[PDB]
Amino acid sequence: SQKNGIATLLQAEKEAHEIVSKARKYRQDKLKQAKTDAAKEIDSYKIQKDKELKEF
Amino acid sequence: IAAAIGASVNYVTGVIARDKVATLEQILWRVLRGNLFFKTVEIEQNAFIVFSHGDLIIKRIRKIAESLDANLYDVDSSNEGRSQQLAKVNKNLSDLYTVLKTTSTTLESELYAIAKEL
Amino acid sequence: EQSLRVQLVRLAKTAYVDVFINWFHIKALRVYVESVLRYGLPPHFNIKIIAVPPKNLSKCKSELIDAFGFLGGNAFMKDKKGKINKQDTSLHQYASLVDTEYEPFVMYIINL
Amino acid sequence: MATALYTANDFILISLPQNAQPVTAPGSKTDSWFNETLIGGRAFVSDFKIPEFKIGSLDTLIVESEELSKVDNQIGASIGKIIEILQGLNETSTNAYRTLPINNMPVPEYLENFQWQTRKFKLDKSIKDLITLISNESSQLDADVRATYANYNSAKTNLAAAERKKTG
Amino acid sequence: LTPNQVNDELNKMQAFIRKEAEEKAKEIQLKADQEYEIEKTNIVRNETNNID
Repeated sequence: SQKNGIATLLQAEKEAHEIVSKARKYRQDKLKQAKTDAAKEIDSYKIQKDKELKEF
Repeated sequence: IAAAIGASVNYVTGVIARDKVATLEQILWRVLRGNLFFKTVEIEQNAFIVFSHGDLIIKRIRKIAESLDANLYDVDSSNEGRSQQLAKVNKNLSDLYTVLKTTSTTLESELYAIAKEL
Repeated sequence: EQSLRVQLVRLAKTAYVDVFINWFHIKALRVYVESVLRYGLPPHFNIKIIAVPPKNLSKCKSELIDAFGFLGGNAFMKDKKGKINKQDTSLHQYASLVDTEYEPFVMYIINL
Repeated sequence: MATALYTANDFILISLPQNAQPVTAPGSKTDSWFNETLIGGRAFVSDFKIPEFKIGSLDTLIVESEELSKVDNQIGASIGKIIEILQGLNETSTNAYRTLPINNMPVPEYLENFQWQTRKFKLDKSIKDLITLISNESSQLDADVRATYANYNSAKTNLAAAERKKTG
Repeated sequence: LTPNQVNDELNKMQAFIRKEAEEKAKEIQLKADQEYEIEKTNIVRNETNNID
């Protein structure tokens, strides 16, 4: 059980490290997404102002 | 292997001169640090002990090890800088071995010249 | 002095009931927490507190040790059974804190 | 026994896994065992089960244990000092405060209704602040008892002096 | 020890390793859903203010 037990440890540690990295990956990706989904809101509001500026 | 040529998994290699004090450490570890140890042992020429552990509880196991006196370090040699670690350690130990010899030869030369003179 | 004496008795009973509740909470929390650490699973742990009749403490301590001690592990198991309340020696008194001996399963002995 | 005197109810707190089995009586459940088997069937077993709180991490679990051990001692030091005083004065029983009712309910019964009591403590607070909170309350209450007792001795000194002037 | 003792300690271990990982990761992505709302609102509100 010497290398079976160590095998258990080694595999668990790879698996923990990867789940936590997946949540960290998720945070990076959401902050970039925030930067993206704010870029969309700006130019729909600007063209709204362009539309009623054209009425003048 | 395939993890202890890096810093992915944590191992604590160490020498101890009492398997008796090692027993005492297993009880301690277990009470306050749970069963995150896997304990393996080999009889050496000392005793080779090994505790194996996570990478964020590293310092916690060390305190315990320190207090009962063991050489439990995460890597016990500093020659490391070639991959795998053991190749650098073997070349340094080939330099060490001849460097003591050369010293002895020098010691001898001076003993022959000056014992009578002394 | 007279004001101080009445204030002193009233205060001490009121403070005593609150500290009793506080103390047992740390003992409840602690035993649960220590179980969670040493055993892991199951996530809910079976905690009971046993009120022992006077002079049957020695018998109680032994029967639980025999029965449950095996779960903690053979390394964990030490024999130094018995109890000395006189100051003639300081062996024979369990506590995980000391290296002299250890409890072999999560057990605290509470003496009021 | 005869190496120790007891005349008041004594307690042992155990916690065990819920999958456990006794090997002193194989074929028994732990709960069934406590009542029937344990010390000649004369054990009184009381409920003491509490649920999950919020645990920081595994990492945090370690820090919590260490503190718990320490705060448990400290509260224990305080409660002993309060009892020693009440006993010392002999204006309240010396023969109780080992099985003296808390919330006017006998002590083994009090523990039986103890399931995690609420005074200011809830199961939706974090465990680190419950360890801290509790200890702060205990230290305040004891420091109060110590000050009033301190004052009571300075008052005894003054009453003896004054009396001596009045006829000594 | 016993082989049996050692295997219970091996299951317990992987349980502890797993516990640490869900519990930390669960926290990190919840804070990130909150960062998203605040941050996105903030960038837009600045630029619309300029557009006005």
